[PDB]
Amino acid sequence: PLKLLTNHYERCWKYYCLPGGWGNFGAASEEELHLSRKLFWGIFDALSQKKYEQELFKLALPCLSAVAGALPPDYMESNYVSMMEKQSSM
Amino acid sequence: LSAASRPLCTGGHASNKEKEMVTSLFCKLGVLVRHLGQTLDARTVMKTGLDSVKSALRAFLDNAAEDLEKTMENLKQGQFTHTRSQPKGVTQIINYTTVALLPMLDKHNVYSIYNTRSSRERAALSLPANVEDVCPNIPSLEKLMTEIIELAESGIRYTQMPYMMEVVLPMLCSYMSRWWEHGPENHPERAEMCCTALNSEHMNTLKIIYNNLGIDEGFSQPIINKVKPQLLKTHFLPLMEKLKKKAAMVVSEEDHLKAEARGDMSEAELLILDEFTTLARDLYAFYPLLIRFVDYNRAKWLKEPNPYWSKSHNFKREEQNFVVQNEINNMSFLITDTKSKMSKAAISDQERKKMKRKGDRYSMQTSLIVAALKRL
Repeated sequence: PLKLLTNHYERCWKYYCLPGGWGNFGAASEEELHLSRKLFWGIFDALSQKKYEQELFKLALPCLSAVAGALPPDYMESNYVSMMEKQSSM
Repeated sequence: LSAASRPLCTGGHASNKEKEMVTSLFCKLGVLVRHLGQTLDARTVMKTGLDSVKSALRAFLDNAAEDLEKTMENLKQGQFTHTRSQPKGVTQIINYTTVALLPMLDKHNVYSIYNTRSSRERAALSLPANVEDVCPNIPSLEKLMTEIIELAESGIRYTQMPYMMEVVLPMLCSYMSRWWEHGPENHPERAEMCCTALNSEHMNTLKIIYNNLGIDEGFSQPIINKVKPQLLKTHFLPLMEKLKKKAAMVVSEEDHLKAEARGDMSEAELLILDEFTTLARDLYAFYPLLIRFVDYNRAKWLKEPNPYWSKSHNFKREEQNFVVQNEINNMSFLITDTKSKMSKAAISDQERKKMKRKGDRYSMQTSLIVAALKRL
């Protein structure tokens, strides 16, 4: 909760210094225990894009890491939804 | 540097890499379907491709000139490949977004994949004439099912503009156009939940002069000479106008099949021939007045017919009598209300549904006309 809610409280543009580590960890692995790491992107898919129709370039590389990591993860049958709709509304 | 799709353009990357990977992966694995992560990635890329961008028209709208054509062609080809199988992954509704991506028709000269899908659909194109165990896909349970009706209805729907080839209008399209028109009876087979689910698709060229010039055409298309379709497409209008009855519940599909080709939905020569917009539309508007107002015909048979100064007063007076019957019914229900579960609640539901559908058909264009006439 304190990672979920402190972001979506006040500010619009603060998510540039943080998610370099999230991209590094999306390159690292896709652990089903660490599904919250996917859920922050899963809520940022709608709530991060506040108003103003901004870039797609940085967020491609997490999607390509998920494409490369489509083969390993199995046993996380419920968690597949989070990696899907990031590029739809962006 | 030329900012191509795969080279530079990130807007083209999500389409290019996804469609190329799909056409490489499942086009190869389709032989593996018919008898660790192949199934998981298959069900992943299924809905990642069907809903890569929910705004399918917004994706390929103005993102790139030629990439939309190549990618819509590859997507519809991949849809035509695995259309025959009966797997668990449902995409009959998801095909509607891909179909809507087309009119919101490009240059199909680069490849004839649309012709491939059309020829596969030509296996059982004429639905009621060819309905048998040799039906589409030759299936008993494989592809012969309920989803194909909605697929033909919504997925085959190009309302923007017919800039396609349309070269087989005398042989391929005319086959399902004419075998349907072989008789007045639609003649659907068992499990006929709705025989009008083919489409509201038919128009004037979109026995006949073009097919009469089979060697000559097979480039004098039938759409060029509008008189030959205009003869025998409009000749059947008087046949349906003559066929009627006093009892309403007998003829259920009488209004539906005529209302599509009769009125102003036929854009081909609607402004050229005034009869298609004026007289056939007047007949197709007057026929429901005698058809639906009888209480014998139920709403479930003619529930959703989504599609004039003369018939306006007739509808108003007959609906005044119908609402007076509803009010007498309400006065009856107030005095010693019996068990509403048996026939009264369903009667009120049927009356409300009929009145709401009539009011909605008035609110399409006739409500503003009624306001203007009342002011006049």
